[PDB]
Amino acid sequence: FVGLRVVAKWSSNGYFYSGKITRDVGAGKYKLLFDDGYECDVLGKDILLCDPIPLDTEVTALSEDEYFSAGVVKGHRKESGELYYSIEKEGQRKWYKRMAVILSLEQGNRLREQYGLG
Amino acid sequence: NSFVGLRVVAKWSSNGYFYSGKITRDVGAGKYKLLFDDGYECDVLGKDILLCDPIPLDTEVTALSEDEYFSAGVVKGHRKESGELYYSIEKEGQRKWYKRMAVILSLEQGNRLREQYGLG
Ligand SMILES: CN1CCN(c2ccnc(C(=O)N3CCC[C@H](C(=O)Nc4cccc(-c5ccc6c(c5)C(=O)NC6)c4)C3)c2)CC1
Ligand SMILES: CN1CCN(c2ccnc(C(=O)N3CCC[C@H](C(=O)Nc4cccc(-c5ccc6c(c5)C(=O)NC6)c4)C3)c2)CC1
Repeated sequence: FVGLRVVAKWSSNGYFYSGKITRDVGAGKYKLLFDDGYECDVLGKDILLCDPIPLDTEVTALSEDEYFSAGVVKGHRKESGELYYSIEKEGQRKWYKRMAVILSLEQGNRLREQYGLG
Repeated sequence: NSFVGLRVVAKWSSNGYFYSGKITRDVGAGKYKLLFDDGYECDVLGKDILLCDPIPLDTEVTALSEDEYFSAGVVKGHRKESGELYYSIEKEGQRKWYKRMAVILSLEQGNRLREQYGLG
């Protein structure tokens, strides 16, 4: 799974963030380089093998002035080599960059069976 | 004397971080109802509430920038401008200004103020 882009749990807070597996560190763990530059060891069970976050996934969308809310991925777009998510909330859609989309513990848990490593 | 109506820095249970808000109710036995400056509300134990507004000078804090970037820094100034509070935060010998909604405390940072500023 080394070099693959994933969505993984940051241990200290239960949230799942996009990043890449850089190394297999053994004991069921892998080194992760997160898209924000942070690094840590994550257990295979806490790594979802999906890039991009799939359509119809319930996510946490991050706005300006630290505001965040739940919504559903209804689109993917590529623009100048960057990924954007079209997130639906109360029948309307807004575009969010890859760095503005995360999963809560419960939202991530929902993808474990189909996308988890373990 | 009651702490109800006072502006504080309180722990949000789900992540260990401390945020500015106001105590709205004494819900008995050392717990209080909190209205946070972002509009969120919950019950917080007195021991997890810091009685300080503004966050004092020389406090180690977590400063929030744009595009979700955050870092540790030390409060070296307080400024009132157009009726609003700003914190001058020092990081590796340089200072930047942050609004009240861009300054929080981690679990360890808030724990350090419990003995001097905590309620319970
Ligand atoms: C008093 N109030 C206090 C606040 N409060 C919370 C209630 C529940 N949860 C929280 C919380 O705590 N969070 C949710 C909002 C986003 C927070 C985050 O996670 N910030 C961040 C900060 C820095 C970076 C990246 C980031 C992004 C996207 C990506 C990456 C990296 C990355 O590596 N790949 C993709 C995100 C977490 C607050 C309500 C009550
Ligand atoms: C892969 N990466 C993923 C990200 N990652 C983390 C490592 C440690 N911690 C976090 C984290 O999770 N947080 C830190 C950054 C701010 C996050 C927050 O707390 N966001 C927020 C969201 C919404 C509102 C208010 C807010 C503000 C100020 C105030 C109030 C309300 C308020 O009520 N009074 C004052 C803040 C929490 C990420 C590093 C590794």
